[PDB]
Amino acid sequence: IVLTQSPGTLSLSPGERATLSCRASQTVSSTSLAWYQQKPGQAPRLLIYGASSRATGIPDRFSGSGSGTDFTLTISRLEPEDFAVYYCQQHDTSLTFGGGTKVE
Amino acid sequence: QVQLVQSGAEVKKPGASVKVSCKASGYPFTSYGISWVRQAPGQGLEWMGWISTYNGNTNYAQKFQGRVTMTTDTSTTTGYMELRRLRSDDTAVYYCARDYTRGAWFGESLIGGFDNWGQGTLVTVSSAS
Amino acid sequence: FPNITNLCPFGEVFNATRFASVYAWNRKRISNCVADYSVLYNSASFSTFKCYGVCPTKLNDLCFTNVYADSFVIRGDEVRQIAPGQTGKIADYNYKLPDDFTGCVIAWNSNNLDSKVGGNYNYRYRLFRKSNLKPFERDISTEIYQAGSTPCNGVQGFNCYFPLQSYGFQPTNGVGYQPYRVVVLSFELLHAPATVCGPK
Ligand SMILES: *[C@@H]1O[C@H](CO[C@@H]2O[C@@H](C)[C@@H](O)[C@@H](O)[C@@H]2O)[C@@H](O[C@@H]2O[C@H](CO)[C@@H](O[C@@H]3O[C@H](CO[C@H]4O[C@H](CO)[C@@H](O)[C@H](O)[C@@H]4O)[C@@H](O)[C@H](O[C@H]4O[C@H](CO)[C@@H](O)[C@H](O)[C@@H]4O)[C@@H]3O)[C@H](O)[C@H]2NC(C)=O)[C@H](O)[C@H]1NC(C)=O
Ligand SMILES: *[C@@H]1O[C@H](CO)[C@@H](O)[C@H](O)[C@H]1NC(C)=O
Repeated sequence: IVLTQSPGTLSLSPGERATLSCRASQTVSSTSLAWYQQKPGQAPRLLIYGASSRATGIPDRFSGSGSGTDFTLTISRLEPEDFAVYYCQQHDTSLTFGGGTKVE
Repeated sequence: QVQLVQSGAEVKKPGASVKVSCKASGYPFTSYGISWVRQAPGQGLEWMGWISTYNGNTNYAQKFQGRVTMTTDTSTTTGYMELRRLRSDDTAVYYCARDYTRGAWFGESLIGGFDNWGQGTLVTVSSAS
Repeated sequence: FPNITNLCPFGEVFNATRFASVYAWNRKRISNCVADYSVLYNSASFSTFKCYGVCPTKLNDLCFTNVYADSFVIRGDEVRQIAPGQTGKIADYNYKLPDDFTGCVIAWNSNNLDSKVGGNYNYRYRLFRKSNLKPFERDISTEIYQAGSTPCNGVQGFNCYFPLQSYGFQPTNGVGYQPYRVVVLSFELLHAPATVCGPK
């Protein structure tokens, strides 16, 4: 299940709402997809698991949902610390990551 | 607090092998599997494989089958990943992460993700001195 | 209490991505571990949590020889059939519990996991059977059921039915028709050394 993400780079000001897309070449179970955040110089951290469930320690401004072949990560407002590269993952078939989206 | 730490950076010749350690604490070691993810400079994340800390069962990404061997020491709660026949394009940071995508005991898929990541071990492969 | 360091794999039983159909329920054996139940009976995520022969708040200091986790998916209205002494299409043809059942039945709503708009027909149950099941008996035969007086010979038709039916699970169904994930923890103590003990 090849995952792709769009846009490659998402240009938004602080305080704006960010929408990050992830698409699958095949249907992905709604419970087998996750989102990660990687800040410059740091290891990735888990933000969302099970498509919509927020991971422990993650701010409530981070949310998401999806089904079928179309999943979305939503950031209700961009904070100074929310400018990072996000990745989508699925483990319905093997385990793969998407290309990654940079928020700038 | 759950913490994962790893070895320092290494420099290897082409054809050589690297064994990257992963020390973990702050949780029941044998309740969670361990995954490894590689990230070459400027690139995205690539899954290498998964190991059960309970029964030793492994699941490797096809690209790394025949090259990567994973082991676990449950007495020192430390994971290891050995990558053989290093190539010049294997230069990357190797991340160790706690796994909750596959059960450690029964091997079935779970609702979760790689919750806790390590610092990342940088491995450079070059013929240069 | 034997010196056991491994913890019981309840997580990977309750947090599994896929559950079995009720006609073909999946049994996982739990042994040689420390069973912490404080994460189950204190969990608000469960809609049903009933125990028979034991109090769930005094289950965290007892030692058992084995614990078996039987997992499957049924619709809301049929959750009441997962109990000792009960009868019905599920109790009689899919999953029967003994009158002296000891253990806990745990269930929760999974409408947002096991349903889709087009209808999730992956889950099935047995509708037709010649006789009732024995306690903890599993029957996954797909042979044609003869309702009438004539032989079917594997062919469907008048008074010849395929024994398994699908659940029409949809996100817009009323609660009684929404999918529930059920895990039954069957406890036993034999004249033997215990292998599953509480956290003490
Ligand atoms: C099935 O998975 C559930 C989700 O697990 C999470 O996601 C997976 C993918 C992994 O990343 C995993 O590591 C994640 O935790 C899992 O739910 C988890 O269950 C544990 C055990 O009960 C919870 O730990 C305790 O939570 C309570 C309640 O926390 C409140 O605040 C959080 C804020 O993050 C909310 O999200 C909660 O809903 C609550 O409102 C804490 O009070 C408690 O702390 C106290 O006890 C500990 C000792 O255990 C002490 O050290 C502390 O000092 C306190 O005295 C724990 O933190 C965990 O929070 C919960 N996850 C989430 C997100 O709530 C579920 O248990 C799994 N099912 C089975 C059978 O395992
Ligand atoms: C306690 O640990 C020892 C090993 O040091 C083991 O031989 C013994 O069987 C354990 N006790 C029980 C009841 O299992």
